[PDB]
Amino acid sequence: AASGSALIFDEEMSRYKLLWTDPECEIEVPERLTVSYEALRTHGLAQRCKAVPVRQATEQEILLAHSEEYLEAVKQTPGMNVEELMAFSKKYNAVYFHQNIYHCAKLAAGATLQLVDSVMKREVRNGMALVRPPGHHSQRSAANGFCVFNNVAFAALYAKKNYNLNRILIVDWDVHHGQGIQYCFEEDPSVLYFSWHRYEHQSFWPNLPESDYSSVGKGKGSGFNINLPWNKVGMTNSDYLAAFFHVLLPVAYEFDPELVIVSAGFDSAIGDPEGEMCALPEIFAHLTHLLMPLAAGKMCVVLEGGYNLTSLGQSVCQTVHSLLGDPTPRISGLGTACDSALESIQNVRNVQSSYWSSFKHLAQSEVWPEPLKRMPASVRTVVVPPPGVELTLPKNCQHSISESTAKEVQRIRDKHFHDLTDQNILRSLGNIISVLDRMMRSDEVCNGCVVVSDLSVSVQCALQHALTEPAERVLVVYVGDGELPVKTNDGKVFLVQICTKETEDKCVNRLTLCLREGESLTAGFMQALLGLILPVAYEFNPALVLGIVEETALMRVWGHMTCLIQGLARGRMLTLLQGYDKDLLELTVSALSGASISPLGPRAPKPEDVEMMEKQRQRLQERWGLLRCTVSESW
Ligand SMILES: O=C(NO)c1ccc(Cn2ccc3ccccc32)cc1
Ligand SMILES: [K+]
Ligand SMILES: [K+]
Ligand SMILES: [Zn+2]
Repeated sequence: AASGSALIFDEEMSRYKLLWTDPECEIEVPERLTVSYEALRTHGLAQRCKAVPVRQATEQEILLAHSEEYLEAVKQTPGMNVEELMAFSKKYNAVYFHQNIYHCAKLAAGATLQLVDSVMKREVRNGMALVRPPGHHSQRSAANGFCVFNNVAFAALYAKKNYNLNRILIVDWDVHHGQGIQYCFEEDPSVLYFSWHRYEHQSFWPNLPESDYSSVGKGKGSGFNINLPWNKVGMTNSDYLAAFFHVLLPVAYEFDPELVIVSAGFDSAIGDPEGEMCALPEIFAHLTHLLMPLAAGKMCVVLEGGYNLTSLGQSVCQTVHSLLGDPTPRISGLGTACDSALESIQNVRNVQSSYWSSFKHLAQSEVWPEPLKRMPASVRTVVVPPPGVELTLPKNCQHSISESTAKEVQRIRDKHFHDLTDQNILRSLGNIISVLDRMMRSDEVCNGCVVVSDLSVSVQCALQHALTEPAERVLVVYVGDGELPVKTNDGKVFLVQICTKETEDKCVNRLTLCLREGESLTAGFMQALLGLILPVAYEFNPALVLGIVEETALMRVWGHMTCLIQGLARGRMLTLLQGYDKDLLELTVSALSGASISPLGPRAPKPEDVEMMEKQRQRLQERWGLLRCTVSESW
């Protein structure tokens, strides 16, 4: 029953600043914070967020990750003049101190804990803290790289201590390596740390051997540390999405964290003077989106870096938009990760293969343009159960006709289905059309679910009506066996079929997954979802998703499926379920509407299934480059 998104912020954290000439520190300015709140205010997103107030972290809380000695040294800095502050700063690397910075660091820390309490008490579903100074570089007894105290380290330890959590995921998508966080949880298997970061074969700051893919943790923590070094600059949306689909999410869903914490630095975004990567802000709408099915949505985004004041606010707004569940922007031009990225992706996968049952088969050889507006839909979701059925609906849904819509069904009938008169089927067809009309052209409805009786006529009308809408491209996800009125010959339709009997597949616009039924089914299905289905879908960039389920269908995966596949097509998905099922219709509507998803926790899948999936990657990765997670073989 949790709802809303906290936005923790306070203008006091912008009242410390660099007080002497130092060109390497110039970039880290108070204006980073004011630009960010103001952007969220301009776009109406700050107003939609519960503004939880900042507090100071207590001394007892700071000692969870820091040392009496180093805390007492920093506690002395508010009494210092500028000479003394320069001297204290020079005992550390890439960090300046200010009379007010111990004050703000305590606030940046306290703000993060405020976010943790709000999320874990169900007062909000998720949140984001706009803090200065950053956290992820600082260590138990030192400040480093603009950080004083490790705000995200605090959050996990705090959430460990006061909520008795066993599994916490920390995703550090900042462009620098959060070495403070890795040090803190090195031997700890209850806090899984994933970081990607600019490395350039250790030439990039902080220049640490520990930053490479080979550091997997120590002792009982081996496997619970994951570094993905970028060894070239200019990494693109396709490189970030490849890292999620083929490293982070496979490990994240098997881990099944009880809470997700993001070190969200946006120096990894296009335009940043320190990161020099090429991902558009829109990418962060999806990095957020892809993780929200974890831990029932309990996500704590915590600002780290970001230095181009323009690129900064755009990426913050994309993250909060997604936190509030607004529709995700379509990403165009996705394709293969570059060669350096595939090398890094392939190296970390191989070294981690001893630890995760998603890479296990790898071990035994058998300046840029503006984002476009994302206002949420009038009504998010439209439901059309059988006539007579009426269950209760979330606050943002609605039941289903028109005269125009009725002339089409008659028009469609006489042309293509002359020998059909079932006034029930012909109702479904009217519903499909009218619900698609409200999705494809009105910004009013987002997605919908229609229960249907005859599948073949329902799908045909759904599909053909969408193509003339115009929908340049339609992705079709079908769970069932048998033929289906689909023409996957031109580039306008891609079909994903999940069936029980295998099928030699000729066409390359198709992905047929035959999963040997059993206890294996759920674990393997979701390897294929993150490993194959999402990467193809993302490259395809559909205008509309059409989900279909035949009546002889198991169910425990459809919510994750529905939640994730809404990253395509600005969330415009129509779902045709054949036959009434209270539970499935309830689950489909719940996921479509933005609700949180029940986690899965636990198995590992059958080799006949993982081999079936790698035959599919082999058969498709040359058409669909985003499927690649190795370097191409050169002639
Ligand atoms: O945004 C960040 N991290 O998340 C981050 C960005 C840039 C730096 C580099 N840098 C800053 C001052 C200085 C002095 C000497 C050597 C290097 C230095 C460090 C950290
Ligand atoms: K990072
Ligand atoms: K760890
Ligand atoms: Zn950074």
